[PDB]
Amino acid sequence: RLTDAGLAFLKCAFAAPDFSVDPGKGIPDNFHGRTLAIKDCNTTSVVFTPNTDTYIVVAPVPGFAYFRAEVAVGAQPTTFVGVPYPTYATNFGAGSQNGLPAVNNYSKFRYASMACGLYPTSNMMQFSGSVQVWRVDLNLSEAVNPAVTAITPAPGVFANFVDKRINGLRGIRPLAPRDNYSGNFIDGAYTFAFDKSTDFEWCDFVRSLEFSESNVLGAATAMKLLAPGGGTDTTLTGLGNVNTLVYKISTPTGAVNTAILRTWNCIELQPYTDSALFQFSGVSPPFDPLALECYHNLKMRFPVAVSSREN
Amino acid sequence: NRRNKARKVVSRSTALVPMAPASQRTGPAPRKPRKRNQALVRNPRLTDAGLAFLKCAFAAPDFSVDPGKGIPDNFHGRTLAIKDCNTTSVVFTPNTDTYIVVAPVPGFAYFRAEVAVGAQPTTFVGVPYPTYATNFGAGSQNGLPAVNNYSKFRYASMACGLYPTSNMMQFSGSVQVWRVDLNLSEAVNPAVTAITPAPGVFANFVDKRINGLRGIRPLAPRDNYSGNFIDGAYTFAFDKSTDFEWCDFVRSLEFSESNVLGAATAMKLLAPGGGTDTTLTGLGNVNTLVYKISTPTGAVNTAILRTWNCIELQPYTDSALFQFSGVSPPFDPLALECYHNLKMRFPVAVSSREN
Amino acid sequence: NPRLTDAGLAFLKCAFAAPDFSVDPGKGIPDNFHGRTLAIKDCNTTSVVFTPNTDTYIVVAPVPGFAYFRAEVAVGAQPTTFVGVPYPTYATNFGAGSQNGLPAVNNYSKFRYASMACGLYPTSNMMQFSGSVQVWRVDLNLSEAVNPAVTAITPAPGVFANFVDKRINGLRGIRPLAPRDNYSGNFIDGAYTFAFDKSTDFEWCDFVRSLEFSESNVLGAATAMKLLAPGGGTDTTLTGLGNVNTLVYKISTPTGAVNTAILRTWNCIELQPYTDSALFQFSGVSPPFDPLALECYHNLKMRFPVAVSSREN
Amino acid sequence: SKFWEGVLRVLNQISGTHQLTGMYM
Amino acid sequence: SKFWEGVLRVLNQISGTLSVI
Amino acid sequence: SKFWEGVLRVLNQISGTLSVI
RNA sequence: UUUUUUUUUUUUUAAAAUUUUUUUU
Ligand SMILES: [Ca+2]
Repeated sequence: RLTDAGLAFLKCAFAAPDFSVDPGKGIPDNFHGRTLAIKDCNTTSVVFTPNTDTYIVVAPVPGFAYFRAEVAVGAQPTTFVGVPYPTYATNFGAGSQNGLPAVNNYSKFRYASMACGLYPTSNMMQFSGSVQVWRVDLNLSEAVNPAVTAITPAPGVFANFVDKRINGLRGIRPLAPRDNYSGNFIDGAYTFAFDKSTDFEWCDFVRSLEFSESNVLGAATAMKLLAPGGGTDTTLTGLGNVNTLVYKISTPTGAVNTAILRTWNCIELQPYTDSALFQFSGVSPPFDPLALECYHNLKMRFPVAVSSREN
Repeated sequence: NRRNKARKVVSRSTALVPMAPASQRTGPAPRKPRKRNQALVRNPRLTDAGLAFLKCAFAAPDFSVDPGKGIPDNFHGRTLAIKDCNTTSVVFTPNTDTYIVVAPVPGFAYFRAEVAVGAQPTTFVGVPYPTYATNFGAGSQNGLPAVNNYSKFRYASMACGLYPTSNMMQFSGSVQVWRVDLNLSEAVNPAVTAITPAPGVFANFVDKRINGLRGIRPLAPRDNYSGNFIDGAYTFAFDKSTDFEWCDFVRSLEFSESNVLGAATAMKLLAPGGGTDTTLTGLGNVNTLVYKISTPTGAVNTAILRTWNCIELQPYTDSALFQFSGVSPPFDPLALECYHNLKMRFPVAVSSREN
Repeated sequence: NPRLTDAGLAFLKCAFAAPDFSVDPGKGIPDNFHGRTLAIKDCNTTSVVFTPNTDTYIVVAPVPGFAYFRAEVAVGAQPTTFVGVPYPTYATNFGAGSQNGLPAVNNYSKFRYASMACGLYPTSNMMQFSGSVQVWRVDLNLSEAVNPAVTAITPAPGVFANFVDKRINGLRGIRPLAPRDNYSGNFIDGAYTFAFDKSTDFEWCDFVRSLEFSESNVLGAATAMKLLAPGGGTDTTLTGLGNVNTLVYKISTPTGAVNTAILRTWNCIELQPYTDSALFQFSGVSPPFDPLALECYHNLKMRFPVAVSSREN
Repeated sequence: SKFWEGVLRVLNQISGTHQLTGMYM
Repeated sequence: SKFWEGVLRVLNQISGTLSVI
Repeated sequence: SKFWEGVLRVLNQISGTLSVI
C-alpha cells in the first residue's frame, strides 16, 4: 500500500546501515520539484582519550559529519568542533568564500534522513567505559543588539541589529536526560535523527563560523558549534529540520577505547542551475501521504538508540 | 512514433523563421499519472486530543481544567505544553483610551498603552506572566540561549477576556475588540565594519522590525466588536501561519517600526524595565487581539483581565521542567480541518458579562 | 472521490493559464489558511526594446511590488546587476517617500505568492527581428551570513560582535550559457511560462526591506551578482522574496536588428493586511479548502514545458 | 459552557461526512 | 488551443489520492 | 542488519492506527 | 510530410514485494 519511493523513504530514514545501495529518493510529499538528493556518507576511526568524557554530536549542519568535544570525566563540554564531510568543497565551495552564495551550489535544503553508528574496535579486555545516546532539539535563534551606525559623534551612533544564536546546546552535559540509551562501551550504539519541524520544512542557508550562545566570537564560556580552522575552508552552512544526535563516551584512566564511526544522511536540496551537480538532479518523488503519516508515527516507536550489534 | 524524443515548440511562420532546436531535459520526466485504483480510504473520526485541541482553542474558559494538550498534527514529537492564564485586576485611567494588546510573545500576558481619549497610542509595554523566569531565565541574560529552557515554540491557542468589576453607576465608556496580523519583519541597513579609515567601513546587516502595529488606533476596523464597557468582552486568536508554523526565538528589548532604540515616534511593543529581567522572546503564529477601553473623566472603570495561551515548545533536555515533557498529540486531520474551518465562523468578540 | 471546487478551479487557471480568460479568475490558495487576506491579482503589461548588440536578461523574481529585474550586457558577457522595474501600484501597497517599504508605511505584514507568470510578445516585423529568447527557471532563495560589526569604537580598533546580514542564493545560475533544460526559441516566437511553488506548501513570507539582494553584504560591490532596487531605493525598495521559483528570459540582439515586444508579468499574491489601510475595504476571507485542487496543482506544475512559444499562451 | 455550546452548534452546521472534506493532509 | 486547453488535458489524467466515507 | 525488520514489525503493529483505512 | 494523447505485444534491462528448491566456508 506504500509507493516505491515511500518505502525507500522509510528505509533511508530509519535503517540506513542495512542496505548495500542506498534506496533513498527523497521526501514523498507535495514538493514534486527539481531537487538533488545529496547522500553524504563516510567512515572514520575515533580514539577516545583516557580519563575523559567525549562528545560526538551529529547535528543537521549541511557539509558536516559531526562535532566533537572532549572534557574531564564529569565535566561540562563547551565547544564542539566540526569535522566536515570530504564532499563539502564540491557542494558549498572552497577558499575564503566557502559557503557563501557565490560558491554555494544550492539555495535551500531539508533533511530527509540522518543517522550514525558507533562500532567499537577495542578488544574485550582493554576497553572500559560507556556509551550514551540521546537527542536534543537544536534550533537557531536570534538576539537583537546594538551596533555602531556612525563613529561620529563619539561614542558613536547606534541601531539594533540581529545576531544569530543557537538554542539547545545546554542539554549536552554529562547527566543524560530521561530519554536516552545507556550501555557498555564495547556494545557500541546506533540511531537515527528525525523531523522536528512538522512537515520536513525547507531551510535557508546561514553561513557562519560558529552557532553559539553568545554573539561574541571565541567567547570561552559560551557553548557552541564551531567550524574548524577558523572557517578558512569550511564554515557552518545552517541548521536542518531534524533533531540532533548526542553520543557521550566515558573513558576511564587506562582504558583503551576506539571505534569506527559511520554517519549517513540524505538531504534534498534546491540546486543552482549551473553546477556540475545539476546534471544529476531530477523530480522530487510522487506524493505518498501514507508513507509520510507512517514516518511521523514510526519515529516515536523505537528505543532512543540500540547497540551496534543490531543496527 | 518515438519515445525519448526532444519536444519541438511551434515556429511562427514556418517559412520566415529559421528552425530552433527542440527542447531537452535533465533527469527523467515525471512518472505517468497514477491510476484511480490506488484508493486510499479515510475514516472520519475525531480523536480525543483533537477534541481537546478544539476546546482549548475556542472555548478556553468553559471547563473544569484546561483540556488543551497541543496541536494534533504530524509533529508527533517530544514537547512541553504550557496551558496557562494570567488573571489580574486592573483599573482604567479616567479620561483616557487604554489599549490592552494581547500578542503571541512567549512569557508576556499583554502589552499596555494609555492615551488621551481619541489620541494615537505608540508604545505598548509588556506585562509578563509570573512564570517568565521559570521558562526563559532570569538576570541580565533572561531570554537568551544560555538561560532559555526551550528552543522552539508555536501557539496552539490564545484568548482574552475582560470582566468588568464596576457597579452600574460608577463606570462609563466602551470596550472594543479586533484582531491585527502582527508579523516580525526585517530591514537591511548599513553598520560599521571597521572604524578605519574614517568615516569608517560599512556593510549591510539585518535589523528586526514588526509589521501591523499601525492598525492599533482609536478608529476600529471593519471586523470588530464594539460594546458598553460594563458588558465586558471575550474572544480567541487563531492561526495566521498556514499550518501552525513553528517559531524560533528572537530575544529583543522591543519590536518596533524602527531599528533605533526608544524612537519616540516609532510604534512598538516594549519589554518592561529596560529588559533587565524580562525581554521580548519572539512572535507566534496566531493573530493579535486588541482591546480598546475608553474611560471618560470621572468614570470608575475596573475589571479583571484574563489572558490565556497554550504553547507547544521544544524543550531543553536539562531544565527542571523537562520531567513534564512527553509526546505530543497523535495526528487528527479531522480536528485540524475543523479548526481552520471554525475559526472564521464566530463574531470578532462577544460580551463576557452575559454568558 | 470528489471533484474541484469553484475556487480550486480558479486557483489552477490563475496559476497556469494566466492570460486565457476574460477577467483574472484567481482568488488565492485554496488550502487551510481560511483567513483574512487582500489578494493582488495584477499584470504589468509594457512595451520594451532590446538594445542592439546586447544580451538582455529579464528576471521575473517574486519580490512584491516589482514586475521584473533587468540587466543589459555585451552578448556573451556575464550579467551581474539586475535592476528592478516596479509596478505602478508599488507606493499604493508598500508606501512612498524615504520610508517606502518599512513597517510605518507598508500596508501588509505577510505575503505568499499564489501564482506568477511572464509572457514576451514580439512586435517586430519579419525583416527586422533577429536573435533569440532563452527561458529557464532558477530557485532564488534569501540566505544569511554571520559577520562581525563594531559594537563600541573604544578601545581602537573597537569592540566587535557577530551579526547577520542578508544575501540571496541562486543568481549565479543566470548566465549566457543556459542549462540543457532551457527553452531556446527565436525572438520572433516570443515565449510564455509560469513559475511555481518551491516552498514546502505555499509558505507565508515575512517582509525584508532592502536596497539590494546580493551575494555580498557590501553595497554596490562591482563583482557581486544582485537584485537591485532602482533609484537607490529612494521611492521603491526590495520588499522580500516569495515562495515560487524565478523566471529567466535571456534575449540576444545583434547590431542592426530591431527587437521590440510587449512584456507581460503576472502575479497573484495573498497578503495579510494592515487593518487601517484604505485597501482594507477589499479584504475578505480566503478561498475554502480544496485538497484536490492542491494535489492537482503540485502534480501538474512539473508536467509542462519550461516555456512555450508566446503565440501558444 | 455557552461558548463551547456555540462551537458544537457550528460544528454540526459543517458536518457533512462548505462541508468538511475528510481529506485533510 | 490556449494553454488551459492543454492543462485540462493533463488535469484529467490526474486521479487524486484520498477518499472518505 | 535487522533494523529494517524491526521497522517492518512496528509497521504492522501501527497498521490499524493510521488515519487511512 | 508534422504535433500531442492512448494503449497492447514481446525481447529486454533494471528497481521493488512475495513463495520454493540446489550449491558453498
Ligand atoms: Ca510548513
